[PDB]
Amino acid sequence: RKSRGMLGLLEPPAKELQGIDPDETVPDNVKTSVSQLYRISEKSVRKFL
Amino acid sequence: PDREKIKLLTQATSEDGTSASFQIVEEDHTLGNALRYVIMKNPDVEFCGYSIPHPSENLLNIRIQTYGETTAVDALQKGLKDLMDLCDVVESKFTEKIKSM
Amino acid sequence: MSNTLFDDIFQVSEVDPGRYNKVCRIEAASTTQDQCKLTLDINVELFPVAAQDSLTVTIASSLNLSATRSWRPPQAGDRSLADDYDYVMYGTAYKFEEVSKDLIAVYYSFGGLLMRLEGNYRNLNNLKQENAYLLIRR
Amino acid sequence: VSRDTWNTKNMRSLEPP
Repeated sequence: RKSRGMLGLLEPPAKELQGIDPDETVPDNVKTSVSQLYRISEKSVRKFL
Repeated sequence: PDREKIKLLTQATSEDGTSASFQIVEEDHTLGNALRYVIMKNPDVEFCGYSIPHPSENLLNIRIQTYGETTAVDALQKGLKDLMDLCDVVESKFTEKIKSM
Repeated sequence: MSNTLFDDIFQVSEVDPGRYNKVCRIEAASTTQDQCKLTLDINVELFPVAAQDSLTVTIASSLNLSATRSWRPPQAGDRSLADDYDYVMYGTAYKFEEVSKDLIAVYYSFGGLLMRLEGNYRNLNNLKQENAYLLIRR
Repeated sequence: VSRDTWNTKNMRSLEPP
Protein backbone atom coordinates (compact mmCIF):
# COMPACT_ATOMS: atom_id res chain seq x y z
CA ARG A 1 0.00 0.00 0.00
CA LYS A 2 2.76 2.46 0.90
CA SER A 3 4.84 1.47 -2.13
CA ARG A 4 1.88 2.76 -4.18
CA GLY A 5 2.17 6.14 -2.44
CA MET A 6 -1.05 5.76 -0.46
CA LEU A 7 -1.06 5.14 3.28
CA GLY A 8 0.01 1.79 4.68
CA LEU A 9 -2.31 1.56 7.69
CA LEU A 10 -0.24 -0.89 9.71
CA GLU A 11 -1.03 0.95 12.94
CA PRO A 12 -4.58 2.01 13.80
CA PRO A 13 -5.18 5.73 13.24
CA ALA A 14 -5.98 8.30 15.92
CA LYS A 15 -7.05 11.79 14.83
CA GLU A 16 -10.15 13.94 14.47
CA LEU A 17 -10.80 12.62 10.94
CA GLN A 18 -10.06 9.01 11.95
CA GLY A 19 -13.67 8.24 11.03
CA ILE A 20 -13.19 9.02 7.34
CA ASP A 21 -11.71 6.44 4.99
CA PRO A 22 -8.05 7.22 4.18
CA ASP A 23 -8.44 5.96 0.58
CA GLU A 24 -10.69 8.79 -0.66
CA THR A 25 -7.83 10.87 -2.06
CA VAL A 26 -6.65 7.85 -4.06
CA PRO A 27 -8.05 8.13 -7.63
CA ASP A 28 -9.63 4.66 -7.96
CA ASN A 29 -6.54 3.32 -9.76
CA VAL A 30 -4.06 2.23 -7.11
CA LYS A 31 -6.98 1.13 -4.92
CA THR A 32 -8.01 -1.50 -7.47
CA SER A 33 -4.34 -2.32 -8.13
CA VAL A 34 -3.74 -3.01 -4.43
CA SER A 35 -6.97 -5.01 -4.21
CA GLN A 36 -5.74 -6.94 -7.25
CA LEU A 37 -2.43 -7.80 -5.57
CA TYR A 38 -3.40 -8.34 -1.91
CA ARG A 39 -7.07 -8.61 -0.89
CA ILE A 40 -7.37 -10.03 2.64
CA SER A 41 -11.02 -10.21 3.68
CA GLU A 42 -12.19 -10.50 7.28
CA LYS A 43 -13.88 -13.79 6.40
CA SER A 44 -10.52 -15.11 5.19
CA VAL A 45 -8.69 -14.12 8.40
CA ARG A 46 -11.42 -15.60 10.59
CA LYS A 47 -11.43 -18.82 8.56
CA PHE A 48 -7.65 -19.09 8.86
CA LEU A 49 -7.79 -18.58 12.63
CA PRO B 1 -39.28 -60.55 -20.27
CA ASP B 2 -35.78 -60.52 -18.75
CA ARG B 3 -35.95 -58.48 -15.54
CA GLU B 4 -32.35 -59.24 -14.51
CA LYS B 5 -30.41 -58.28 -17.65
CA ILE B 6 -30.40 -54.47 -17.45
CA LYS B 7 -30.98 -52.56 -14.21
CA LEU B 8 -31.25 -48.85 -13.55
CA LEU B 9 -28.96 -47.97 -10.64
CA THR B 10 -31.18 -45.64 -8.63
CA GLN B 11 -28.39 -44.38 -6.36
CA ALA B 12 -26.44 -43.24 -9.43
CA THR B 13 -29.40 -41.53 -11.17
CA SER B 14 -30.35 -37.81 -11.42
CA GLU B 15 -33.86 -36.36 -10.85
CA ASP B 16 -35.86 -36.20 -14.11
CA GLY B 17 -33.41 -38.45 -15.96
CA THR B 18 -30.59 -36.98 -18.07
CA SER B 19 -28.13 -38.90 -15.88
CA ALA B 20 -28.17 -42.59 -15.00
CA SER B 21 -26.06 -45.67 -14.44
CA PHE B 22 -27.26 -48.94 -15.96
CA GLN B 23 -25.99 -52.29 -14.69
CA ILE B 24 -25.88 -54.90 -17.46
CA VAL B 25 -25.09 -58.50 -16.55
CA GLU B 26 -23.21 -61.01 -18.72
CA GLU B 27 -21.67 -58.22 -20.81
CA ASP B 28 -18.10 -56.98 -21.10
CA HIS B 29 -15.89 -54.64 -23.11
CA THR B 30 -17.27 -56.01 -26.40
CA LEU B 31 -20.72 -54.48 -25.99
CA GLY B 32 -19.58 -51.78 -23.59
CA ASN B 33 -17.15 -50.05 -25.94
CA ALA B 34 -19.30 -50.29 -29.08
CA LEU B 35 -22.36 -49.04 -27.18
CA ARG B 36 -20.31 -46.21 -25.66
CA TYR B 37 -19.04 -45.12 -29.08
CA VAL B 38 -22.52 -45.18 -30.60
CA ILE B 39 -24.05 -43.31 -27.65
CA MET B 40 -21.26 -40.72 -27.74
CA LYS B 41 -22.24 -40.08 -31.35
CA ASN B 42 -25.55 -38.72 -29.98
CA PRO B 43 -25.49 -34.89 -29.90
CA ASP B 44 -27.59 -34.79 -26.71
CA VAL B 45 -25.21 -37.06 -24.77
CA GLU B 46 -22.55 -35.19 -22.80
CA PHE B 47 -21.11 -38.15 -20.85
CA CYS B 48 -20.93 -41.79 -21.89
CA GLY B 49 -18.66 -44.37 -20.34
CA TYR B 50 -18.73 -47.90 -19.02
CA SER B 51 -16.73 -49.79 -16.43
CA ILE B 52 -16.41 -53.44 -15.49
CA PRO B 53 -16.29 -52.99 -11.70
CA HIS B 54 -14.55 -56.30 -11.06
CA PRO B 55 -13.24 -59.05 -13.38
CA SER B 56 -14.77 -61.73 -11.13
CA GLU B 57 -18.30 -60.54 -11.99
CA ASN B 58 -19.99 -60.76 -15.40
CA LEU B 59 -21.26 -57.23 -15.03
CA LEU B 60 -21.04 -53.81 -16.69
CA ASN B 61 -22.05 -50.36 -15.45
CA ILE B 62 -22.59 -47.87 -18.29
CA ARG B 63 -22.95 -44.19 -17.40
CA ILE B 64 -24.96 -41.74 -19.50
CA GLN B 65 -25.34 -38.03 -18.80
CA THR B 66 -27.25 -35.89 -21.29
CA TYR B 67 -28.37 -32.30 -21.58
CA GLY B 68 -32.02 -31.46 -21.03
CA GLU B 69 -33.22 -32.68 -24.43
CA THR B 70 -33.62 -36.40 -23.64
CA THR B 71 -33.17 -38.84 -20.76
CA ALA B 72 -30.34 -41.29 -20.17
CA VAL B 73 -32.72 -44.19 -20.84
CA ASP B 74 -33.74 -42.70 -24.20
CA ALA B 75 -30.07 -42.12 -25.05
CA LEU B 76 -29.33 -45.77 -24.25
CA GLN B 77 -32.27 -46.96 -26.37
CA LYS B 78 -31.17 -44.80 -29.31
CA GLY B 79 -27.62 -46.08 -28.95
CA LEU B 80 -28.72 -49.71 -28.93
CA LYS B 81 -30.89 -49.19 -32.01
CA ASP B 82 -28.08 -47.37 -33.82
CA LEU B 83 -25.71 -50.23 -32.95
CA MET B 84 -28.21 -52.62 -34.55
CA ASP B 85 -28.44 -50.45 -37.67
CA LEU B 86 -24.64 -50.33 -37.89
CA CYS B 87 -24.50 -54.13 -37.64
CA ASP B 88 -27.12 -54.40 -40.39
CA VAL B 89 -25.05 -52.14 -42.66
CA VAL B 90 -21.94 -54.24 -42.02
CA GLU B 91 -23.84 -57.49 -42.63
CA SER B 92 -25.31 -56.26 -45.91
CA LYS B 93 -21.95 -55.04 -47.22
CA PHE B 94 -20.18 -58.25 -46.22
CA THR B 95 -22.90 -60.43 -47.75
CA GLU B 96 -22.90 -58.57 -51.07
CA LYS B 97 -19.10 -58.71 -51.23
CA ILE B 98 -19.10 -62.44 -50.44
CA LYS B 99 -21.69 -63.09 -53.15
CA SER B 100 -19.84 -60.97 -55.72
CA MET B 101 -16.14 -61.79 -55.15
CA MET C 1 -16.24 -5.44 -27.41
CA SER C 2 -16.75 -4.92 -23.68
CA ASN C 3 -15.80 -8.52 -22.82
CA THR C 4 -12.10 -8.28 -23.71
CA LEU C 5 -9.88 -7.78 -20.66
CA PHE C 6 -6.52 -7.58 -22.45
CA ASP C 7 -5.41 -7.37 -26.07
CA ASP C 8 -1.94 -6.96 -27.54
CA ILE C 9 0.27 -8.01 -30.45
CA PHE C 10 3.35 -9.99 -29.45
CA GLN C 11 6.60 -10.79 -31.23
CA VAL C 12 7.66 -14.34 -30.36
CA SER C 13 11.29 -14.59 -29.25
CA GLU C 14 11.79 -18.21 -28.17
CA VAL C 15 9.92 -21.48 -28.72
CA ASP C 16 11.46 -24.30 -26.69
CA PRO C 17 9.92 -27.75 -26.19
CA GLY C 18 11.45 -28.93 -22.95
CA ARG C 19 11.15 -32.73 -23.02
CA TYR C 20 7.77 -32.30 -24.73
CA ASN C 21 6.42 -33.39 -28.10
CA LYS C 22 3.33 -31.19 -28.47
CA VAL C 23 3.61 -28.37 -25.88
CA CYS C 24 6.12 -25.54 -26.19
CA ARG C 25 6.88 -22.63 -23.87
CA ILE C 26 6.93 -19.55 -26.08
CA GLU C 27 8.46 -16.24 -25.02
CA ALA C 28 7.00 -13.15 -26.65
CA ALA C 29 7.53 -9.43 -26.10
CA SER C 30 4.84 -6.89 -26.88
CA THR C 31 4.83 -4.42 -29.76
CA THR C 32 4.49 -0.73 -28.71
CA GLN C 33 4.26 -1.93 -25.07
CA ASP C 34 7.96 -2.27 -24.27
CA GLN C 35 7.28 -3.39 -20.68
CA CYS C 36 4.78 -6.14 -21.56
CA LYS C 37 6.31 -9.62 -21.73
CA LEU C 38 4.58 -12.95 -22.29
CA THR C 39 5.45 -16.55 -21.43
CA LEU C 40 2.88 -19.04 -22.66
CA ASP C 41 2.54 -22.82 -22.93
CA ILE C 42 0.95 -23.72 -26.27
CA ASN C 43 -0.15 -26.95 -27.92
CA VAL C 44 1.93 -26.62 -31.09
CA GLU C 45 0.31 -29.47 -33.01
CA LEU C 46 -2.92 -27.46 -32.89
CA PHE C 47 -1.27 -24.02 -33.17
CA PRO C 48 2.33 -24.25 -34.40
CA VAL C 49 4.49 -21.27 -33.41
CA ALA C 50 7.85 -20.38 -34.93
CA ALA C 51 10.51 -18.05 -33.58
CA GLN C 52 9.94 -14.44 -34.68
CA ASP C 53 6.27 -14.52 -35.68
CA SER C 54 3.51 -12.06 -34.79
CA LEU C 55 0.83 -13.27 -32.37
CA THR C 56 -2.31 -11.28 -31.60
CA VAL C 57 -3.01 -12.32 -28.00
CA THR C 58 -6.35 -11.46 -26.39
CA ILE C 59 -7.66 -12.19 -22.90
CA ALA C 60 -11.44 -12.08 -22.63
CA SER C 61 -14.30 -13.11 -20.40
CA SER C 62 -17.60 -14.37 -21.81
CA LEU C 63 -16.24 -15.72 -25.09
CA ASN C 64 -19.79 -16.00 -26.44
CA LEU C 65 -20.31 -12.29 -25.52
CA SER C 66 -30.54 -25.75 -16.73
CA ALA C 67 -28.58 -26.68 -13.60
CA THR C 68 -26.85 -29.38 -15.65
CA ARG C 69 -23.46 -28.27 -14.20
CA SER C 70 -21.57 -29.90 -17.11
CA TRP C 71 -20.01 -27.63 -19.71
CA ARG C 72 -21.92 -27.61 -22.98
CA PRO C 73 -20.35 -26.44 -26.25
CA PRO C 74 -22.09 -23.53 -27.98
CA GLN C 75 -24.16 -24.26 -31.06
CA ALA C 76 -22.26 -24.67 -34.32
CA GLY C 77 -23.72 -21.53 -35.89
CA ASP C 78 -23.16 -19.25 -32.89
CA ARG C 79 -21.98 -15.67 -33.49
CA SER C 80 -19.29 -15.68 -30.81
CA LEU C 81 -15.71 -14.65 -30.33
CA ALA C 82 -13.04 -17.18 -31.40
CA ASP C 83 -14.43 -17.09 -34.96
CA ASP C 84 -11.53 -14.77 -35.85
CA TYR C 85 -8.95 -16.46 -33.59
CA ASP C 86 -7.02 -19.62 -34.47
CA TYR C 87 -6.26 -20.87 -30.94
CA VAL C 88 -8.45 -20.47 -27.85
CA MET C 89 -7.79 -21.68 -24.31
CA TYR C 90 -9.90 -21.48 -21.15
CA GLY C 91 -8.18 -21.11 -17.80
CA THR C 92 -8.10 -19.22 -14.51
CA ALA C 93 -5.99 -16.36 -13.18
CA TYR C 94 -4.70 -17.82 -9.92
CA LYS C 95 -1.91 -15.39 -8.99
CA PHE C 96 -1.13 -11.68 -9.24
CA GLU C 97 2.38 -10.72 -8.15
CA GLU C 98 4.43 -7.53 -8.12
CA VAL C 99 7.68 -7.72 -10.07
CA SER C 100 8.62 -4.06 -9.39
CA LYS C 101 7.04 -0.68 -8.79
CA ASP C 102 4.39 -0.06 -11.48
CA LEU C 103 4.95 -3.57 -12.87
CA ILE C 104 2.96 -6.73 -12.06
CA ALA C 105 2.77 -10.29 -13.36
CA VAL C 106 -0.47 -12.21 -13.89
CA TYR C 107 -0.43 -16.01 -13.93
CA TYR C 108 -2.95 -18.15 -15.80
CA SER C 109 -3.35 -21.92 -15.80
CA PHE C 110 -5.17 -23.32 -18.84
CA GLY C 111 -5.58 -26.83 -17.49
CA GLY C 112 -1.88 -26.83 -16.62
CA LEU C 113 -0.72 -24.85 -19.66
CA LEU C 114 0.79 -21.88 -17.84
CA MET C 115 0.81 -18.26 -18.97
CA ARG C 116 2.72 -15.49 -17.21
CA LEU C 117 1.73 -12.01 -18.39
CA GLU C 118 3.70 -8.97 -17.24
CA GLY C 119 2.73 -5.32 -17.43
CA ASN C 120 1.94 -2.16 -15.50
CA TYR C 121 -1.56 -0.66 -15.90
CA ARG C 122 -4.31 -3.29 -16.13
CA ASN C 123 -5.84 -3.00 -12.66
CA LEU C 124 -9.42 -2.43 -13.87
CA ASN C 125 -9.27 -5.19 -16.48
CA ASN C 126 -7.49 -8.31 -15.17
CA LEU C 127 -9.00 -10.09 -12.16
CA LYS C 128 -8.69 -13.40 -10.31
CA GLN C 129 -11.77 -15.08 -11.75
CA GLU C 130 -12.46 -18.34 -13.56
CA ASN C 131 -13.81 -16.49 -16.60
CA ALA C 132 -10.68 -15.99 -18.69
CA TYR C 133 -10.36 -16.95 -22.35
CA LEU C 134 -7.01 -16.75 -24.11
CA LEU C 135 -7.37 -16.05 -27.83
CA ILE C 136 -4.36 -16.31 -30.14
CA ARG C 137 -4.27 -15.80 -33.90
CA ARG C 138 -1.22 -15.78 -36.15
CA VAL D 1 -15.85 -70.05 -51.24
CA SER D 2 -17.83 -66.91 -52.15
CA ARG D 3 -21.08 -68.73 -51.26
CA ASP D 4 -23.32 -67.70 -48.38
CA THR D 5 -23.99 -70.28 -45.68
CA TRP D 6 -25.67 -67.94 -43.18
CA ASN D 7 -28.58 -67.34 -45.57
CA THR D 8 -29.27 -71.02 -46.24
CA LYS D 9 -28.44 -72.49 -42.81
CA ASN D 10 -30.55 -71.53 -39.81
CA MET D 11 -28.23 -70.55 -36.94
CA ARG D 12 -29.36 -72.63 -33.97
CA SER D 13 -26.11 -72.39 -31.99
CA LEU D 14 -26.46 -68.59 -31.76
CA GLU D 15 -29.48 -68.90 -29.47
CA PRO D 16 -28.86 -68.09 -25.78
CA PRO D 17 -28.52 -71.32 -23.75
